[PDB]
Amino acid sequence: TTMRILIGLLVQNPELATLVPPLENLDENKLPGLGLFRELVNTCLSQPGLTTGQLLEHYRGTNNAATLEKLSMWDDIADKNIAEQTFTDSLNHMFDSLLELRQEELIARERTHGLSNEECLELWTLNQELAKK
Amino acid sequence: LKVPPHSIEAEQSVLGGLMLDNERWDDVAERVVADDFYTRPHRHIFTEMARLQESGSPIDLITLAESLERQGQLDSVGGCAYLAELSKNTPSAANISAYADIVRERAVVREMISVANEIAEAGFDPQGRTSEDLLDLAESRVFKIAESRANKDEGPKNIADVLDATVARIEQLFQQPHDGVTGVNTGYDDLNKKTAGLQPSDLIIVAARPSMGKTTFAMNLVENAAMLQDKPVLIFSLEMPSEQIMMRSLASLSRVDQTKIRTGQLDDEDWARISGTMGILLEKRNIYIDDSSGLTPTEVRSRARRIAREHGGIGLIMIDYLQLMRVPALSDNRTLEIAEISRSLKALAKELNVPVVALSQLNRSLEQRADKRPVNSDLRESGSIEQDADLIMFIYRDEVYHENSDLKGIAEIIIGKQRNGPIGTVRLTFNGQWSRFDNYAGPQYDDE
Amino acid sequence: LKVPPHSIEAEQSVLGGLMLDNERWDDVAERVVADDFYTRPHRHIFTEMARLQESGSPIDLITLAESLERQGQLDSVGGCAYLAELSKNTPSAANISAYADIVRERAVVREMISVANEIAEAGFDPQGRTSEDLLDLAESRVFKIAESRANKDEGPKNIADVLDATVARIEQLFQQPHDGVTGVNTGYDDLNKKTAGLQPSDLIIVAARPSMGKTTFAMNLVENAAMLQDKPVLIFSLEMPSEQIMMRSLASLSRVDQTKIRTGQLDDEDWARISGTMGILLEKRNIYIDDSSGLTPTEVRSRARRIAREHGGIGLIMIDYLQLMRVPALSDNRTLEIAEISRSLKALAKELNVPVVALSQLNRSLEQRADKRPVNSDLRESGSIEQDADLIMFIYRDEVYHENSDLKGIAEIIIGKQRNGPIGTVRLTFNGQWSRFDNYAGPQYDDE
DNA sequence: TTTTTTTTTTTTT
Ligand SMILES: Nc1ncnc2c1ncn2[C@@H]1O[C@H](COP(=O)(O)OP(=O)(O)O)[C@@H](O)[C@H]1O
Ligand code: ALF
Ligand SMILES: [Mg+2]
Repeated sequence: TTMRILIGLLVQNPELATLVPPLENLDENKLPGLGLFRELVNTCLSQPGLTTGQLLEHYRGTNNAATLEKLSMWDDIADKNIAEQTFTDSLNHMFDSLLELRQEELIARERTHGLSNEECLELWTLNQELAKK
Repeated sequence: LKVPPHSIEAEQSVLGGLMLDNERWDDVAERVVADDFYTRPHRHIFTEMARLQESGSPIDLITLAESLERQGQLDSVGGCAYLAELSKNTPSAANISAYADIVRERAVVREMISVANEIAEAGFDPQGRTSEDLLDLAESRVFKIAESRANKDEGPKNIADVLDATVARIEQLFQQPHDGVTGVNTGYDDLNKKTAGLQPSDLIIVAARPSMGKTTFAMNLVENAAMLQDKPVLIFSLEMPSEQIMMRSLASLSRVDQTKIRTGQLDDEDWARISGTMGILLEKRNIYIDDSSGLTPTEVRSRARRIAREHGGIGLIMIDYLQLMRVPALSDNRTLEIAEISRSLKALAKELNVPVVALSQLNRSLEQRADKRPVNSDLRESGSIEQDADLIMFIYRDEVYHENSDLKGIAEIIIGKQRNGPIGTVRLTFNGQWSRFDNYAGPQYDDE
Repeated sequence: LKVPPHSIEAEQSVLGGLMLDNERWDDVAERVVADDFYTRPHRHIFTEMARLQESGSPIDLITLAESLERQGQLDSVGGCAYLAELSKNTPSAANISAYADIVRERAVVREMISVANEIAEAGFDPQGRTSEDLLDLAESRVFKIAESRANKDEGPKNIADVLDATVARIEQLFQQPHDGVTGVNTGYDDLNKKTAGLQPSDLIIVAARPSMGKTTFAMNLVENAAMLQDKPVLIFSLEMPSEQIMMRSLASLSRVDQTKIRTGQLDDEDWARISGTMGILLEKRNIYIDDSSGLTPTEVRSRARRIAREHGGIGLIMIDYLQLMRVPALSDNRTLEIAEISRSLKALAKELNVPVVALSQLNRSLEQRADKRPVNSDLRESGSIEQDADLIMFIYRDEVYHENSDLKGIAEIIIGKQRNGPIGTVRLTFNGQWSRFDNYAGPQYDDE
């Protein structure tokens, strides 16, 4: 899935959490496991420059630490630039996923009580951006 | 139940990656094939996209779905929904190389496991197959895997890689105080001047008229190669028994006329001189010999490999002579038989990185010409012999042909062909009584 | 549950033979060792005998029981009762050679199975080992099995052995020839050297073009074997009546021009010779000849077994010839029909432990080539004839194809395959008038 | 899978 790579990259590469844009704006219910995803970024922001051990130390006693270590062992990448690029691609995947969800909500709005010219172009423009990426 | 090795996640990565990107196709086609996929649905999908790519058409969900539908494999793989999920799952095609290598590794181990099962089944139930049959079958299966794995990076290397390898070799040669003679010393300084020793991976050919100088000269090369080196030298005497050539060699190293040696007289005055030479040979243990009349290229390759992987590399190989080797399959045509033998000998030299000396006979067309000096075209059952040879030496003695000759006892080696180096002639004195060739210390002529 | 292959009877028979005869313990020890068995107690017993031989004490029931009792192994091996039973199973100590070979064969098969099991273990759980490690491990194991066999004809002879053989044979030759033969006599001394006689359990083959002495040669072998032994010999003449076969034998043994016998234009001297021959044959009375036509592998087995049981074994079996037998079940694919026939004969040969001589024809492609000497690929409908054969002899007579050839009345026996010993050419004199072959007493040209 | 008979092109002695 898309989540396992994301968490695996983050645990293996704690320095990636610094360059993560905020996620609290969108509800975490949309994507499973996204609630802790922003929390890890918040922990990194509160304590910039932390090793993987420090990141795992904060949640040594948590019940989700097993998944973090398991994904860390999985898909081990020696290259760091590739990991950064992959995380960017994975993060880019989430951004359009949020846009797709917004498009779906707009489509439901369309099928509920139609659309007007302003609503049509708004959803229509949103589709182009989603299609472009 | 032991699940056969495979990585579905790795596979789902490459199919999804190839979905997103078409340019990286060659990056995966060189690494994996349809069969290597563990699941039949993946095999069918790989086959379908290969047909799509070979047609010069783009790869996309519509095309792949359409292609599978025409061939009826759309439902067998899962249908349109299954393909859509595969495309969506893969984030990007950046890491498709490692995934492909992993898939190839899984397939190879899967093949190895099946081979292990296959060999085990045969052992349990010989079904009339002898232990040799099982030994041969296992050896073939191991070889087939080894050769399949052999071609990994065989491709059009760029010049930058080629240049770096070459300059390293040149610097190696320059540093080593070889001072000429990069290969095995021939023992004759004049010959080494033009040849610089017998280079590795070469196919040297010594040719002459019947009973002219062939086995005498070739044995001298073998003796010198053994004396001036520390690597075993192999001899294939398909024409005459090992007892006779050893006797000839003992005379050559002792400089005592054969005469009595053939009869078997251990005369004290001479036996003292030869005494010690057997001691020198015994301590060195540098020479291996196998007449085994009527060999085939495969048998020669098998025996050579065993010697190489037992004492460590080879120093030289001698064949006496080329025309006596037989290829069972290509028996109807003699021309093709010689081409197969010549090509095989060149391959063996490359494989073991050791000079290979082969002897050949000439044609009767030589006598017709006024000037009875051999040329490349005089080889017998020839044509393919002179294409693959890296160095060709003809043994000529004008004394035999013209009794009124100035070359009395002075043989001359004519370098008919040399791929890397000049050609010419070198004069050597011929000691028939001792069956030996010696450096021409007398007034030497100059090549035209 | 697959039980590893073994041979309990061979183990028991070998142990008993060793207990009876001690001078042959060295031969058994060299061929097989203690670890070559399948049952641990038998391995313990073999260790006991090896220890006794190292100390030099005689090996027998009393000594074996004493050593086992002192070491506490007497109860492990079932006590002295089983020690006596081990010899009771063994018929004689002379036949220990075959049983030891079976034990070695089972040991090799067991080792192969273990190596195959190890290969599967490593592949199933890589533990991190790279494919190279697995391949290198597999290659090393295969070489161990292939090389841990001893035997002979396994490679090129080195120098030290060659020099000793050269000097040793030179010294012996000028004093005496010292011919060994030491084989199941075929009657021709020159042929015993290259074959060591007709070894039991083999499947010998004789092939040649029509009217080349194929039946003449086989009959000579049958006659010579009959005189030089006491076991009965059997003949299956599917082509010629018993009368014609007997007429040739009378001409051959008595050295009388067979044209006179056929036409009845004999005289008193010839009648005297024939009468002498008939007296000798009736004195022995150990040749059985069947002229039934179109037999089947079942029929020959039933008849051969019946003759053996009535008179206690067969010393030789001759069939004339292979392609004439019939298998109604597989009466659509000739290739499969011949394959079944050849397999059945080999099974019968080992089942009775008696050499089986079968004749065969050759294709017409031989006559197309410039060199008309047969090769193993010329056997007619040779689906599996070459595979099952343990020894193949071809009969050639250059006088047939060349009136002016200097080899008038000279027949060459070309050995195209053999389990032990070399392969070469044996010359003989062919006296067609008497339907006989004779030793080539003339100048023994060196074979190239 | 094997044995048979007909064409046409090459290479060698
Ligand atoms: N009186 C004779 N003089 C000369 N040659 C003979 C005489 N009798 C038989 N032969 C030869 O002996 C050969 C034996 O042939 P045969 O063994 O029947 O052939 P095949 O190898 O098919 O069994 C024949 O080719 C025949 O020419
Ligand atoms: F004469 Al034949 F086989 F050809 F016995
Ligand atoms: Mg016959």
